Amino acid sequence: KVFERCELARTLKRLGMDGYRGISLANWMCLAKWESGYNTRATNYNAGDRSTDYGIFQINSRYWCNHGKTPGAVNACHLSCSALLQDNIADAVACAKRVVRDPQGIRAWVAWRNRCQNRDVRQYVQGCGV
Repeated sequence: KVFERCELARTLKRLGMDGYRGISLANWMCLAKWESGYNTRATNYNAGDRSTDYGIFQINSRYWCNHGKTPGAVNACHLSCSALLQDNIADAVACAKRVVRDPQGIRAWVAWRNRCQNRDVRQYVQGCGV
């Protein structure tokens, strides 16, 4: 499912993302836009990750979710990679919260460092009333 901008902002605010680990809602919105264009069904082979990235947040199956019942999956989020491709993003938010809790924080996403860090994230929550 592809979220309209303000729709997503409200959902993430409802899910406790604004200010989480000190990351404002604007930053999460900027991340989601460049990683997936707000589409829950997005998937890409990430050269950097040497694995496939799943959904709205482009979370990897290398460390965070188990893709295809692999007995040997790290599965830090203890979720099937498919759950991160759903229309209800509660699971994807729970898992992204987990990713930012590790030593790299928001920088764990190269796209954030590349398209959002030290820039105008304000426009993404614009007019949303969030």
